[PDB]
Parts: sequence; C-alpha cells; structure tokens
Amino acid sequence: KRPNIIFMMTDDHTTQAMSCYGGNLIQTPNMDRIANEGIRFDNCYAVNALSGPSRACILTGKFSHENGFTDNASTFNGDQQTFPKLLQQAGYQTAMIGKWHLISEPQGFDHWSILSGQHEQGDYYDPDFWEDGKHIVEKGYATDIITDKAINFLENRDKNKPFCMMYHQKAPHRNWMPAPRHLGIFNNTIFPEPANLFDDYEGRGKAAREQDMSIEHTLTNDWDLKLLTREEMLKDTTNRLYSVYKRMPSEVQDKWDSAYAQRIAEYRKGDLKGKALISWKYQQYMRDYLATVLAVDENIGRLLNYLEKIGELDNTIIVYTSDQGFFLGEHGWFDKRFMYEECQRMPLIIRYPKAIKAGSTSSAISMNVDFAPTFLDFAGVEVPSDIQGASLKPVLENEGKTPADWRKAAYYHYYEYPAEHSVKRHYGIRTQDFKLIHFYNDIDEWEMYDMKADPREMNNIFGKAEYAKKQKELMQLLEETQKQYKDNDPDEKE
Ligand SMILES: O=S(=O)(O)N[C@@H]1[C@@H](O)[C@H](O)[C@@H](COS(=O)(=O)O)O[C@@H]1O
Ligand SMILES: [Ca+2]
Repeated sequence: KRPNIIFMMTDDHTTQAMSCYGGNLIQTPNMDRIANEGIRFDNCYAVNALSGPSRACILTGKFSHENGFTDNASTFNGDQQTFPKLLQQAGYQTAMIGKWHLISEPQGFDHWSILSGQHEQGDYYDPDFWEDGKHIVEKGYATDIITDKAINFLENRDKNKPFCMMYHQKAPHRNWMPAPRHLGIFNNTIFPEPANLFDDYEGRGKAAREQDMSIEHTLTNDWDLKLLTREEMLKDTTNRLYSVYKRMPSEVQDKWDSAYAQRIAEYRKGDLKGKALISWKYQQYMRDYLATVLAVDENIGRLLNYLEKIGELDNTIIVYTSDQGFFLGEHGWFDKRFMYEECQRMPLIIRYPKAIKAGSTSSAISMNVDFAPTFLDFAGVEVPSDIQGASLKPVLENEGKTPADWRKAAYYHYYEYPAEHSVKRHYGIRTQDFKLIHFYNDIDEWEMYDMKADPREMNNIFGKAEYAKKQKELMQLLEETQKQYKDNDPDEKE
C-alpha cells in the first residue's frame, strides 16, 4: 500500500527551458506529461542556488547553516539524518544513481552508483562511477547511462519492498556536450533573445556589475563555445576541451567535427565584434544547452514508459526538479548563485494520481527543504522535529491550493564568495509579490523588487519613498524568518 518514490533531478535545468512553464525555447513532452497528469508548482525555490548545497538541503530538509554544506568546497557529514536513511529504516529499498556531488560515501542507500569524474561533476562521455564501493567505467553517454542504471536497479529490486530512487542527471551542466544523436541539431535554429540580454545593470547594485558569469566575457572559446578543430586539439593534448572530447568514440568525434565546422568558420571569419558577437555567442550557448536538454526529456520518457510497463506508474510518486534554475542569457548571464528569479526558482512537477488532481497548479511558496518531509509523510514515517521544511501533502491533496497557515516567504542564503563566478554572499526573502536581498560580503547593499510590476528584476526599489512602509514590513518578516530558521548570525560576524 505504501507508495514508491522516484525523485528525478537535473543539474542546471530551468523553467524557461520547459514547455509546461510556458517556455518558447523547447518542447519537453515527457516533463510536460508529469505536469499534465499531476501538479506544477510555480513558486518553489532553492534555499542556496548551488549544486552541492541544494543536494544537501534535499536530503536533510534543512538549510545550509544546519546541514553543514554551505558551498561546493564542503564535505557532507554523512552521519547526519537524511530521508533515505529514515525510509530504509521503514522498510524501503533505497537507491542513488548519478550526480552525488557531496564528496563523502553515500549512507542510507541499499545501492548507489555516483559520478566520480571531474571532482564529482561527472563526465558526459564514458563516465567514471563509484558504485557500491568500487570504481567502474561505463561506456556511452551519461544521460542515457544513468537511465539504464536506474532501470536496471528497478528490474533487480526486492519486489516485496517499496522503492525510493534518487535519479540525478549531469545534464544540462556546463560545458553542454549533447548526445551523439543531437549533435548539430540546432545549427540552423535561431532562438529568441531575452529582452535583457544586453543589461547594463541600471537599477541594480554592485553585485550584478561585479560578477564573472557573462555571455560577453566569461564563456570561453574552447571549453564552452567548442571553437577548436581536431587538428588544433591534437597539437596540445593538455587542452581542457580535448580532455572531454577525447572521451567520445571515434564516430562521435567525427560527427562533432561536422557539427561544429560551421561555428568554427563563422568565428574564424573575424567579422563578429561587440553586440553582434554577444548575440552570436548567445545562439551558440543556447544551441548547445538546449540540445543537451533533449536527451534528458527523452530519458524521462523511457522511465515513465518502463514504470507503466511494470504496472508501477500510479503507485509511484514521480517528482521532476533541477538542483537550481539557470540563466539563459537573462541579464547577460549564464549560471546561478544569485537570488534572482531565473535561478532561485526550481521547476517542480509531481505525479501521483491517488493524491494529486491532474492538471493542478500551485502558487504555494515552497522550498527544496520541503522534499524530505513530503516523502516521509507519504511513506507514513513520522517527520522528525529537526527538519526545517514542511510536507507539501496539504497542498498536493487540495488541487494545489495554499493553506491558510502556509509560510509567507521563502528564505535564501548564498555563501560561495570569493569563488568562481564572483557572486557576492547574500541572504533574503521572497514573498508572494516581493523580494528583499542583502548582499553582505564583500559589499553591504540591499535590493528590493516588486515582482508583479518588475518580474524581470530590473528596478531596485530599496529606499524609494513610495515603498517605505512595504520595506519595513519586509524587513520585519526577514528578521522573523531568520529567527524561525535559526540563521542567527546571517552576516557571519560572530
Ligand atoms: O568551467 S566549469 O568547470 O565548467 N565551471 C563550472 C561553473 O560554471 C559552475 O558554476 C560550477 C558549479 O556548478 S554546480 O551546478 O555544480 O553548482 O561548476 C563548474 O566549476
Ligand atoms: Ca547545478
């Protein structure tokens, strides 16, 4: 009678690249099936928009200052409480397959197979895995391999125990190497630009101006844009693009070279400069990012079809999300980290027909700390008091409606600075209609956005007289929220 769980999570996917979220860029039919047969959350947020921290928050139901894992230079204390351990005590068989990114050996999993290359980022081709204590190499393409490993786990499971499987893809993380069948697929496709692709940061503070995550300056010609021929790579085999290209089979290298020849010729013509060059880089980025997404959605389909074939689709809570969202050129950026909406907001779609009316939507403000208590609640396990999120069951079971007692803000705290991409440390709250942010290291600057009037977050209204009352109310809610979640020294002074 207890439901199975499959928790499907990508790395750096985002709502703009999902058709169920009204995106124009790509159709995602299998993700959309989950939404159309289930519920779509419009206001689910990561509490620290970085991979390792998000994964730690998901396992523990706790904010980063409680779970210990504040940045991608942390090691997860595996002795702490996590939902898979609790499910395993309750009689579930548990599995972890794909991107782990928590460094310590997984605990609470009957079976685990985790990407070990690139310091646990994984490789796209011929990925290394650490699997139940041993190193292996899997031939092929990661997005497909991870799905085959998931199916193999399910085929070989103890069919007298319910299962909980965490299925964690590498795609679509940088540097966006598509599957062989998708190489070159968007070479003749032009994607619409966001209206703020050329953002000059008027109306923002120092943090937006001082980042290093731009289309214009940060994307590299080799690793990101793929602008080397085979001949060029073979002359310098220490090249980082070559380090990942060389993992592809010969026939895939041939297809890659054919797929990128046009792009290389366009770059070598030497006529692209300034805004035109930024626009061209944007197209190349989107073509690679979106081509990489295609295999993710195909593989979700394979899992949905497998579950249906074995008669377990309706008896399984099916979740799809991404560790955080991602900038697809908005504000001129790629990457995450900021509390801005594109990357703070996680996709969250859930199918479970017993509980969830098909085609439901929710605006209930939800966080990645809510996943753990939701799974424990549906598994009939008492939710321990130290979990900081809340079960989503009351939302799920009432067509997505927001309970009267539901929280009024999502809380956010990002720590990783100085570091890659140079995003200042900050914390804040997102209410239904507003956002309040404090950047506190190595600047001291507040920002505030009216999300209904300014959904693209272009106009910092902090300190503007007409918002004085609202600003005070948001300050007060921020302080209450910090106290509630025990973030007692949020500026890290003591
Ligand atoms: O040149 S790369 O090495 O590709 N650079 C990427 C960054 O662009 C990315 O922000 C981090 C963290 O990403 S996370 O999703 O793991 O948090 O991972 C790598 O270091
Ligand atoms: Ca990520």
